[PDB]
Amino acid sequence: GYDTPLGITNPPIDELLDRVSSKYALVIYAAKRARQINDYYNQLGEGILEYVGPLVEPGLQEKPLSIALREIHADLLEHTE
Amino acid sequence: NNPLSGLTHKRRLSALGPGGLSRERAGLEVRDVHPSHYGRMCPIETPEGPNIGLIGSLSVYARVNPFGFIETPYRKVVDGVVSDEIVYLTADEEDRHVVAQANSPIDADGRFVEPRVLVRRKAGEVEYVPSSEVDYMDVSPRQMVSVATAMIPFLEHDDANRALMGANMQRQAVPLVRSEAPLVGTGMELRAAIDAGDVVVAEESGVIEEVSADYITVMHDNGTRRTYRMRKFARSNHGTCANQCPIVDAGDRVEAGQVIADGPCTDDGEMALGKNLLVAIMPWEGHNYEDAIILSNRLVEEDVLTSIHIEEHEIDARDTKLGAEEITRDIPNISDEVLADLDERGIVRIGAEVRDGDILVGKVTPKGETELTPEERLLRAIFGEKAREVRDTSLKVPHGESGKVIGIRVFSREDEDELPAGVNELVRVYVAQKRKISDGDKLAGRHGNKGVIGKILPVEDMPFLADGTPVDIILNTHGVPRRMNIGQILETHLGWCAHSGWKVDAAKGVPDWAARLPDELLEAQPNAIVSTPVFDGAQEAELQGLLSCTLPNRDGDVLVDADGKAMLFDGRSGEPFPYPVTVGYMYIMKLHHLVDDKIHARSTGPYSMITQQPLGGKAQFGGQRFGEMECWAMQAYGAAYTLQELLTIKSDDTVGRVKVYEAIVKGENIPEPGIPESFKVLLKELQ
Amino acid sequence: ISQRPTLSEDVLTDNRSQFVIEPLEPGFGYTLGNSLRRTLLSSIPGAAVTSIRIDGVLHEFTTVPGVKEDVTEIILNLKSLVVSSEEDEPVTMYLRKQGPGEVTAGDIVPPAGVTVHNPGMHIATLNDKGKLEVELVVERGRGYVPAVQNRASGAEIGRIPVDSIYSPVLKVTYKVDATRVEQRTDFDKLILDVETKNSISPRDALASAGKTLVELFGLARELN
Amino acid sequence: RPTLSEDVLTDNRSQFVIEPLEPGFGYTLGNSLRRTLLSSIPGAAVTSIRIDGVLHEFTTVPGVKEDVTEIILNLKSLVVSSEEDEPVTMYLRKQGPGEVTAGDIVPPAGVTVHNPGMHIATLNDKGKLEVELVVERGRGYVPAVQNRASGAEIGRIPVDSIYSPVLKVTYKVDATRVEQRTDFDKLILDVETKNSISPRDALASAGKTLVELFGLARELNVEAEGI
Amino acid sequence: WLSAASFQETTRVLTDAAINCRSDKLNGLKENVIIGKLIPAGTGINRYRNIAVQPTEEARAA
Amino acid sequence: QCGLPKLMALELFKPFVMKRLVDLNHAQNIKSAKRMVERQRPQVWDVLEEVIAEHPVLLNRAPTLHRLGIQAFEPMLVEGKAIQLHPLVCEAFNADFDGDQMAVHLPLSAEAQAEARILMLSSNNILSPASGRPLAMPRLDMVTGLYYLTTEVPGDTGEYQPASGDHPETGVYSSPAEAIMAADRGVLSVRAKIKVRLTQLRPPVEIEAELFGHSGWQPGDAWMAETTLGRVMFNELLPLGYPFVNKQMHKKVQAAIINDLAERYPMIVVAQTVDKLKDAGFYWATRSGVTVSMADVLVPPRKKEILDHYEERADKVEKQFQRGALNHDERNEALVEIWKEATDEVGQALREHYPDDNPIITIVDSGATGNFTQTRTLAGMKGLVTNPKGEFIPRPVKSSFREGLTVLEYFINTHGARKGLADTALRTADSGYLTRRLVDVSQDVIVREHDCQTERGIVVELAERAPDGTLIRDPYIETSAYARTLGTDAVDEAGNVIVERGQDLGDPEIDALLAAGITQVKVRSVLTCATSTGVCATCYGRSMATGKLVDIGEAVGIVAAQSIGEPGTQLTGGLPRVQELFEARVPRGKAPIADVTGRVRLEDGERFYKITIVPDDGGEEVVYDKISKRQRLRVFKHEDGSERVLSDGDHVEVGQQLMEGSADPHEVLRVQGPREVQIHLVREVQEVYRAQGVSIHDKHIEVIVRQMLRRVTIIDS
Amino acid sequence: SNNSVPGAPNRVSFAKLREPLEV
DNA sequence: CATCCGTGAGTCGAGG
RNA sequence: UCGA
Ligand SMILES: [Mg+2]
Ligand SMILES: [Zn+2]
Repeated sequence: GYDTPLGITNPPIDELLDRVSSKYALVIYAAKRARQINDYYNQLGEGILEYVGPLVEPGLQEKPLSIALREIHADLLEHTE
Repeated sequence: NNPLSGLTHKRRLSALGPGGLSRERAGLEVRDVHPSHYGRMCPIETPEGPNIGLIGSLSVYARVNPFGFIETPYRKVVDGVVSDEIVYLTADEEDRHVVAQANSPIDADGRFVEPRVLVRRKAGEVEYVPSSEVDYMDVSPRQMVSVATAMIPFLEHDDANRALMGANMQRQAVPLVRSEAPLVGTGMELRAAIDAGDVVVAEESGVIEEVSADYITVMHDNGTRRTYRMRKFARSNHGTCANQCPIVDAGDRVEAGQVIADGPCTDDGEMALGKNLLVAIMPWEGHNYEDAIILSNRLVEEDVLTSIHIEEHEIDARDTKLGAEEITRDIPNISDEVLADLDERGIVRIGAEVRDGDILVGKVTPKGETELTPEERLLRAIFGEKAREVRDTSLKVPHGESGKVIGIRVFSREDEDELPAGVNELVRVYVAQKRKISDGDKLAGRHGNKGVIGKILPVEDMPFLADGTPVDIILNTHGVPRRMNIGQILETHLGWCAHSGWKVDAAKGVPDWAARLPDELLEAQPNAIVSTPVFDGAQEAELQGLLSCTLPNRDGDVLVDADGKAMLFDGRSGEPFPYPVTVGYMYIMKLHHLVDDKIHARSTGPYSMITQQPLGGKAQFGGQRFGEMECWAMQAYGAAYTLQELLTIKSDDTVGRVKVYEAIVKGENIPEPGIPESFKVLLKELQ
Repeated sequence: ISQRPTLSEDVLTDNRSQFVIEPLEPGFGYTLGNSLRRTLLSSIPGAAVTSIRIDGVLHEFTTVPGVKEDVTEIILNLKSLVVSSEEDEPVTMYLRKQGPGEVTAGDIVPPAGVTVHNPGMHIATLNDKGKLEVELVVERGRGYVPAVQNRASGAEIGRIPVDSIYSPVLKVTYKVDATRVEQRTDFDKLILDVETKNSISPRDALASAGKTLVELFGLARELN
Repeated sequence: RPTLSEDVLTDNRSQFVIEPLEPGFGYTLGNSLRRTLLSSIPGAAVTSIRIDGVLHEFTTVPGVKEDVTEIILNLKSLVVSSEEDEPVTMYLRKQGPGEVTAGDIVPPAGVTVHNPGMHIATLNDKGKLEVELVVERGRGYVPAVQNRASGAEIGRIPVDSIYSPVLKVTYKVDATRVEQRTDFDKLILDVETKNSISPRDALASAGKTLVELFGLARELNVEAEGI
Repeated sequence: WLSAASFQETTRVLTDAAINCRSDKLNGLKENVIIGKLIPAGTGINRYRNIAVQPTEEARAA
Repeated sequence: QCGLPKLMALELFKPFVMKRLVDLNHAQNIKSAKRMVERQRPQVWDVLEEVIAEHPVLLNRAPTLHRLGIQAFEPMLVEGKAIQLHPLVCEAFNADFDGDQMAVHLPLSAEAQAEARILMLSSNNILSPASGRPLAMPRLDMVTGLYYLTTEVPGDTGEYQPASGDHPETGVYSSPAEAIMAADRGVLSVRAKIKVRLTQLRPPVEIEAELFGHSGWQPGDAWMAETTLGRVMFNELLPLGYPFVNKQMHKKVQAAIINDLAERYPMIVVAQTVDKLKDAGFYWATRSGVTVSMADVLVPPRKKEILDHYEERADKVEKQFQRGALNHDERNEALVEIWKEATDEVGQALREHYPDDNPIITIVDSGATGNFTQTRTLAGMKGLVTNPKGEFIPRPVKSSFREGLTVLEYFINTHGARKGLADTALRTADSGYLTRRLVDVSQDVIVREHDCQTERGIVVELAERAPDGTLIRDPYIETSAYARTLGTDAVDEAGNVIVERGQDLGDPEIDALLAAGITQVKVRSVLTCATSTGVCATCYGRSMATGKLVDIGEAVGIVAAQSIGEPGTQLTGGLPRVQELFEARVPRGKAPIADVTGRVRLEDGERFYKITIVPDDGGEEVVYDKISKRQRLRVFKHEDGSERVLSDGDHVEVGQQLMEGSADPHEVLRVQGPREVQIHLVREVQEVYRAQGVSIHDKHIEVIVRQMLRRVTIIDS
Repeated sequence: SNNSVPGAPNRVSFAKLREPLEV
């Protein structure tokens, strides 16, 4: 229970950290998905078979990282080490 | 930077240099304050950095003897009786003698008051000594200080640490558009301005025969005429504005040695290193937290803290192997909109405005006849446009620089102007800036109370006194008793008394507190100027009492109390502040550390010739340095990639940075960093 | 425990006037007068000089032969020039004076609708052989607009833009007599103080202040 | 650009958003509108009370759980609208085991209790309770020492009078970025009201009230302004 | 020798290293920074570096 | 957030804006897109605002001593040409606003932004990695502002009054909303003690149980309190769910609250919570009335009275030396004492003569900033100044700064002042040097595994046994135990175990062991736990920053180095001692240790100290030779009396320090063994930073120490 | 007055009389 | 235990 | 030379 997380504090990191073994893992976890998203948008224009697009509604001009970091919180992604 | 700055630089005493010592060779014994320095070298004035104690200022009354030692003036005492006869003494000579402090009470004839007096002795040792044993006494209280040290009011109330910065920063004050004298002075402000040589002094007496902004002409008594030419808007060594203006009107009887026209930071022949501001000692919504400073918009809308800066831009047309550089108005692939502010030659016209990236001197050079691109050859046949062999090498405005072009100086080998071998046309373009004070500009007082401008509120937001007068500057209370520089508070009290004026009560006699107070000060006009000489001047008793005599305003109302405080209204909420806030006037100097110069940033740019790292410096459009200590901070965080990035694709990966740029502009993903070219250098240096 | 519509009295002086307002709610006066003070000092319409042009001058940083001051100090003195214009569109003033003697604000030639309110204002000291031909442009605005805005528009190289202190208000304050006597006699009396630049009356300044504020608080009354 | 008016809701309170104001007007409008809602709106509250079985305060009322103190406090939170300016009187009597509420109050004509479910005092068996209430009209807040003579001196108790129908108001001023200017002010206002009036209404009255004041100034010439 | 050279007495370090024919296995912070490799710490280690992220089978295109 | 200038950003996001410029057809190609930016066309400002959306940047501030010298922020555009900074990270960067310059670095790669937003974001790094203490906390105006409203003023207006006569109970409000409307009228003071019924604040743990029986307090449940209106407002920031605090907010108080919030409540709550505090403090720092006038700085009444008393005591000493009864080394040694005492008496004069209203004192006694020793220097007297040698000058500066020091006084004060700045410049070069060596020795030290699984640990003196009875909290508790994890079950007298093995030590878990009476616990350490490369996760324990178990991959070695080298500037043993230890030099003191335990045979001669030791267990007499300049260390004997100096017949353990000074660790190694010499080093190191008020958790020191004994010599091939 | 030598503006000085020698 | 040579001795920025 |  708290006040609404604003800007880059959202999604709240505490709830993010719960779905991962450690802080360091969360990073590569997020970014490697962010790359997939940005590939999807660039590939899509001229390439089929791209990585699956945003599993959540993309905010207007939402950064690829900002998209990935939300679906992690939505548990829509699988975690492998 | 300012007149005083130069004067002090002429009186520096450096231990560095050939014949002397290096910086590393200097131990801790050399730098600190020695007993002999008294009256010879200032104990306060010395740099803060790694040069501390190795650079010193020569004391005011000191002079150099034909044998290269430092003599200092002392008053001679025959037998308890002070004589006006003065002899200069060298250091070792003083040791064999016994010196009395200057402030030791003296009979109206010249005799001492108490048998035992304060006495200076060899090895910096002090002891009370009967008057029969007094040989000499100090000339003046302010004998041990330097020139810049002596302009710090209530010096004896500020600790050496902040007093030190106080001196060092006055040399950093910037000449404003017009200069006000300080309400509170020490008396040194006069002699310093004159001796600086950056004002205009009349050689021989007479009458002002004709005055103009350009020059002043004086008719001597003997008949001869001497004309003085005004320096008008000239660039200093540090891009400040040396500008002189005539004091006297036409037909003024002027005597010799009088200032007839002062220059930068000078008002009526006095050092004017800043403005007199209305201060308020209170924390204010955090906007002055940790030495930051809050300003009144008035200071912007009335150019109170506005200064002029001039830069000097240069370029030359040389002889090349492909012909010669020719300066011209015809530059390849440029519209007539950009060239609009040029003459027929290729130079900018005087009075025009310039922004960064714009063109000043249109110069073109014949480029090497290399086989142009087969893909650019192809592009030149479609549109049928033939390529010129001349590449644009024009002089463009450096980033951040801007203003009005206030003069052009052309030199031509053609016009017999003797140039270095290989140059044809050489151009100089002087651009001036009217820099209004802004957030991040470093402000300061004389007490080492520095600080940058945090926020400038609209004039209505400002905490204001009863009669609606908004304060100028809001200093933070927290940062005062920590620095032991409570002279700034003393200046403020005396600052208000000097603004409101005062009048002691003579009814029932002259009050006992104002008994040592000279007659001339028992009655003071609004906005009067006074002197508080170092180790003399105002005492805490007289100050408190003067706060009681503060004259009421135009509405017949007194504005501050005997405590020195007053009641303010928050210009935001309207409700009055719960407690009395200390209010008065303090002299504030605009320091030459402005954001417009200091700010800098760079995407990409030039690169080091060997290491293929970025170049360094704002002058080179170079990148910052992520040093060894910053690398640790990275590792400690465990951000391997960020650290990898910074030391690879951001730095010296020849192929890396290029593909990074392409990936970004194409909207793609950042590629994997390659091998640092720097490392390749090492393996070639080891081989 | 009492109801009375509030008044608005006035005690005058040529350049400044005290307005008295009572009876008001307890502890209401201070935040009421301040609301006015922050309206006056900021958004009261007036007029002043925007840009100028001088014969033989191409930029702010030079000297005209035969005059004691330089252009910078001249432009600087003109900051204190008090003007009132009716022409909502920009107009052009004039000033030309030769030979020995002093030049002032009186020597300005204001066209139809423009009035100078301080003729004795010192501008420059023209010595012998000194000539000065100036061309001044005045506009109507409010608050403070910096010179720097004029130049990028397309202004010719002859023009020298000058800061604009449109606010015809000088100094404003207030005081409050709150009868805190334990009764239903508890109220606050407001005394507002307004001083102008002899460009407009203190009263008219308070009028334009009210007209502004009324149009602002009215949006709190309109329904959703 | 002309300014807007917005609303984020809750049953008893809501937040209002004003933007974009001309730079340096957020604080010019801020504190002024607050002291209006809290002081310049007329309502009704309790001036004084009277208890039957009380001759001094320290002893609690015969048959009641709560102390004399804790009942006054509960009554201060009672929301009431009286139609006539002149002081009226309502009675509240109840006996036996149970709990007395604001729905039990016997109100005069033109006087309405808006929170009939408010807890007041827990009575037990053989617990008698007869109270005489004094209701007036006014503005803002009035101490108890100023009401020390408004009841019969056989058990008259002076109470803090909270006439104002607005309970608590706070405001913050952030900056909106209009055009190229990031100087414009945005005004956020928080307003909580009693169960008597809606906050959305409380502002319109507090708004209309202030329009009258600034009339006096405007009346003289109605010179210049633009929206 | 890399980590040793970039510390102190670099000339002493090298003379000795070149005689002993010392081979450096590039496994260390200082060692990895110089050649620009990912430092063997934090997100640099394989345990976190080689991660496969996939959408849950439940998560499917609309 | 951070205020990133509009001109700065446009150059940093240059090829990022060019991207979107040719996107939205503002430019036809990439070349023209460049020209648009350089010309600074009015379009780009709208484009840039989009590009920098939640795209973090780095703010560096040299010198970068610890890893908090570089932190990430969410970039906010702003008119002007200056970087705007959050007041709370000032403690981390050691950055004031007297012209400081901060570098800015823009992360590009996908991972980089992730490492920036997660690892290095300022709202995640609240705690210091060196002590676990909160660095991002109310610091100056903030603390003073809060200390204001939370102070209980006795006779202030609106105060609670009991009922008596014909007037009832005065000063009891139904709700915080009412009390607010009181101060607004002007009846209530925000600092006066009153009684209020609250509905949105959980009562103290002690009172909730009384009023609810721990029925679980609920937003809506009422209760009565006895505080001030201010203290209530402050508790609305903690906010709900946190037990009410009814005290005045000294810095030590607020420090604990955050630290407690650091433990329990999640990071984003703490971040938002601490943000609210800053706002409140600043708003109230303004209306705090904290102001400095010549008036508020007052000279003591007994000024000349006290100084004339000791000057008289001095002239006696002068005349007693004039007859030559006193030694010269004794004369000054006594004059020092006379004036050292005088200054204290001057200090006492102030505190009482000064009202706690006095803003000079108000700031001092509230932990906001400043020492009273400064206040003494300011209004009382300067005191003793230091000789070039360092010894304290026989002559005292009787003048305060408010009175105006005499000419000759200023000069000698200046002398010391500059040398003080000289050494301050030199130690920094020594500290930074020691730091860089410390980094190099411990780079290969990384958290590699989850657990070593060894049962080896080391004993911790939890608490001393008080002589009269009961117990006393050891003074090393916070730095040697609080962050450790157990390696052996902690049992009291009974068979009942209090804290298991594999369990982190927390604040209550210490209290569970403290009330149980057990005064010694075995804990896992970096020293004991042996893993191949670096160290495991378990033994290292709770990461001082996270407040949880250290992650697998943390470069604890370098962090340890930074944690030690960061505050290395504040020293007088002194800093050289720290180097002398970490470099393992045969010490200056060279205090001997007993080779074999036994009975002590003191046989002192006036020309030389000789010490013989008769072996406890048979053995042959071992004898040392000592110089009379050193003195025997007052070791805590079997008598449990430490103040007993070494005497003949006493009993010393093996390796027990004989005389004062420092024991050669090399001898400690051969005599007492590898493990022992590690524990001596750790605490001898600690003893240096303890003296200057620095608290580094033993964890960091151990990491470096471990890297010292990793090698063994070769006796036989 | 302080320095009554050149023809300078009058700056009044709290002082003991300083007449040894000018700067 | 004391000498002679070699190797250390904070970071970042600015300028000419 | 200067700034933190
Ligand atoms: Mg600093
Ligand atoms: Zn282990």
